[PDB]
Amino acid sequence: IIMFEDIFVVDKLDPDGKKFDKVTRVEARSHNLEMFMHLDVNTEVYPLAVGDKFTLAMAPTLNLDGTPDTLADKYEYIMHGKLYKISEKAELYVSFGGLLMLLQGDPAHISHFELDQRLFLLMRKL
Amino acid sequence: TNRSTVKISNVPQTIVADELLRFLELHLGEDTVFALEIPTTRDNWKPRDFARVQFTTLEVKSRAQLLSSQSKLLFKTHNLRLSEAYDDIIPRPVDPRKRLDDIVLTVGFPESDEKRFCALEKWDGVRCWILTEKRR
Amino acid sequence: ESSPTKVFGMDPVTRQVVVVDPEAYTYDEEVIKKAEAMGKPGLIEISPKDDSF
Repeated sequence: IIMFEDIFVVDKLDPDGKKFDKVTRVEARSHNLEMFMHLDVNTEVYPLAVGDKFTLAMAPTLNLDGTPDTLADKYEYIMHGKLYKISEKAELYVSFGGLLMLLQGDPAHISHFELDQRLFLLMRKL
Repeated sequence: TNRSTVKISNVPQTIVADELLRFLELHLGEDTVFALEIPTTRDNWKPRDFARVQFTTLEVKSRAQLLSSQSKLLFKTHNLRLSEAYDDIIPRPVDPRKRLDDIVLTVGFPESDEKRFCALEKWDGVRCWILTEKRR
Repeated sequence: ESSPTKVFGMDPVTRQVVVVDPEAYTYDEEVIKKAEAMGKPGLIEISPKDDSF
C-alpha cells in the first residue's frame, strides 16, 4: 500500500530563520539508502530544526487495500501532489500545489512511480 | 583544536561588529571574544554574508560549537552556523603560558672556549610569542 | 513599555510579569515584535478567540 518509506535526517535549511514567515526548503539525507531530498515545509506551522529525525512515506491512496482517489492517525503531515517529471541516480519532481519536492536517490529504489500520477506525502517526526 | 578562529556561515547584512560582539558576549562568557572581522566587498559600506571570529580559549570555541550544533544561537531571526577557518585573524598562540611580556632580550656569541657569553646589545620590555602550529 | 496599552503588569513581590485587564490588547503587534527582536520568538503567543465576543 506504501511505495516508499524511509527514515530521513535533515542536514541544512535554505533560509536558516525562525520567524521569516516564508516557506523553508529542507535538505534531508536518507539512511541505509543514500537518498537526497528537497521539500518546502512551513516552519511557522510545522517546526523543523537541523539535526532532527523524521520518517517519510508515499502512497497512491489513503484508503486501505484499494479505493484510489485511514492513515490520518499515524502520520501528521499528510499532503497531496502530482509527479510531473521522472527523467534526470534517478530523481523525482512532485509539486504539492506549488511546493516543489525533489527526491534524488538510486535508480533501483525509484522504479514503481508512473508519470503524471497523484500521490500523497506522509511524514512524522518520530 | 589547532586554531581558535571560527567562521560564521550567515549573518544579517544590516548588523555591525559591535552588535555581534555583544551578542556573543551575552551568550558566552564575558570578554571571551578576542577579534571579530566582517569582510566587505567595498571599502566601508558593503559587508559580506559571513564573518570570522577568534576566541581567547579553546574551551570557549568548543562551547560555541556545541551551542551552534544545537541551534541555540539565534541573532536577529538568523541561525548562526559555525565552521573551522583557514587562518587566524592575528597570529596569536592560544595559551596563557606561551605569552611572555616585559623580558630582557640580548644577542651575542660565545667569546672563548669557556662557558662565557658576551652581550652585544640589550633590549628590555620585549614580547615573545611561541607558536607551535606555525613552527616559529 | 513596548505595549501601547496597559495589558501586562509588573508584579513586585514575585519580580515577574502578570496579565491584568486582558481585554485591552487592541490586536497590535507590539509586544510580539519586541520579543522577537530581543531573541524570544515564542515568548508571548496571542490568538483571537472565535466563539467569544
